[PDB]
Amino acid sequence: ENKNFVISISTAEQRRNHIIEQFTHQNIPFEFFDAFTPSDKLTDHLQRYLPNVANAAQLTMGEKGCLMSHFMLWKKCIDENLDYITLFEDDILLGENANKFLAEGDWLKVRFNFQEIFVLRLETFLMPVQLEKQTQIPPFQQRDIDILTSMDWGTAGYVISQGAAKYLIALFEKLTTEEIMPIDEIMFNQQINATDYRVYQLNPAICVQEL
Amino acid sequence: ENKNFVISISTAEQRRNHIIEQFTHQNIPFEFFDAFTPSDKLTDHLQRYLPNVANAAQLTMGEKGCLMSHFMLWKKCIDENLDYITLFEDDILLGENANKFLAEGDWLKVRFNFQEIFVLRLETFLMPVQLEKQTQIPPFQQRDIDILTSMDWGTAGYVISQGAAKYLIALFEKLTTEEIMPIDEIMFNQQINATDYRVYQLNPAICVQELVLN
Ligand SMILES: O=c1ccn([C@@H]2O[C@H](COP(=O)(O)OP(=O)(O)O)[C@@H](O)[C@H]2O)c(=O)[nH]1
Ligand SMILES: O=c1ccn([C@@H]2O[C@H](COP(=O)(O)OP(=O)(O)O)[C@@H](O)[C@H]2O)c(=O)[nH]1
Ligand SMILES: [Mg+2]
Ligand SMILES: [Mg+2]
Ligand SMILES: [Mg+2]
Ligand SMILES: [Mg+2]
Ligand SMILES: [Mg+2]
Repeated sequence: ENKNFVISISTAEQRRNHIIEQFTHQNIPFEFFDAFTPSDKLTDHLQRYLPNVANAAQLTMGEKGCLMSHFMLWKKCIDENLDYITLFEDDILLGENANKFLAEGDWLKVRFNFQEIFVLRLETFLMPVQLEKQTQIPPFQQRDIDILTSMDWGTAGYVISQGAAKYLIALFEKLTTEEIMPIDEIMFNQQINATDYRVYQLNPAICVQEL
Repeated sequence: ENKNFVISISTAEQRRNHIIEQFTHQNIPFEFFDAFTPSDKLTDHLQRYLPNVANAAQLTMGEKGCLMSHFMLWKKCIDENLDYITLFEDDILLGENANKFLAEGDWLKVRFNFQEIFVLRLETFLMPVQLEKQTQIPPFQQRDIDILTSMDWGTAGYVISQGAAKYLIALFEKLTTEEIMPIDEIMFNQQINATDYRVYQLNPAICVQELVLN
């Protein structure tokens, strides 16, 4: 019974082929989840489920789409009473023995009760902030002078327990328009010690974003 | 004239020895700046210079001390009309060729107009994360299950232009108690789409905090 969902724009043929290839070559079942893109459907979903986010001028509609995709998958976890769901974004590369973690679930069931509130990150945890190149100020001693353009965190591969799905849906629902930030920044900022929400990290990681 | 200042609690002997060792071994001049700590002095400085921060329950007094230390160094930059000042925290480790960047400033003077508003980060630029080991949930397939938390991003090594010192002093002075946030968030994250204020990052970095290397 399938736990792995890959968020992917329906027309992203090159990414989907790479995902198919990777999952089939390790014999890991999965389904694509058709990512929300700028569209009437996304507009409607924002208005109905996250009215606060629809108003947030600080995010691109694409960022709102990615957020909505994660959020609806969490909702699926609740609605279908799944113990956990494993979410990916469609540019991950699976590491070597990933099938021991993703084709089989007993290792998780033996370790956690799924009403516990946790995420288990499967992707790398050493991630650079997003830097832009610039051409006007020359490098010095073979070091570039780049411009910081955002704090970037991975939401490309993680297990979320039913408990954590409930917690995150409630959290995202309660955020005001002013508090909205990209999903990765919201989730990054939730990773603190004074809460019931616990974030575990697989170390070393078993997948990584392509670029 | 010295541009490098290392923020350090006056009694922090082990850190100061490590800083002395590192800077002297690469022949980089610097001065210690006595960090503000929870104390009468910090309380008084908060009340006089940053009254809205004294009330801010979202920062610990220690964090307010670190903030006050940076802030008074920016004020020094303004009072002394320095083109730039280069600030470190007392846990940095200098990279290999750090002296090419820190012992002299000509490479900066030929590159930037210091009336422009910018900070140039010198330290590593990974998302600020820490892993706690735990033994109660067993590893699987030779992979540990660690506990992951976020921490503040580094303010442990950066060059700040006079323009940016003026801008940040003005900004911090105007923030209400509710708007106060960690220094890193105010300096870096919140200014990403500011009209004049730029944050540059030296890539690859030339220094790293003792804790981030680990
Ligand atoms: O309009 C969009 C654009 C992207 N995505 C999803 O966002 C994820 C991350 O996309 P990408 O790697 O392009 O973004 P980045 O990692 O650059 O933030 C992918 O799963 C996409 O399918 C989405 O739901 N809606
Ligand atoms: O009350 C204090 C405690 C610390 N610091 C300074 O804050 C900087 C960073 O301290 P640390 O590396 O302990 O913390 P982090 O990098 O986690 O913010 C150092 O220069 C300390 O001297 C300070 O100004 N006041
Ligand atoms: Mg990506
Ligand atoms: Mg992302
Ligand atoms: Mg933070
Ligand atoms: Mg700090
Ligand atoms: Mg530090």
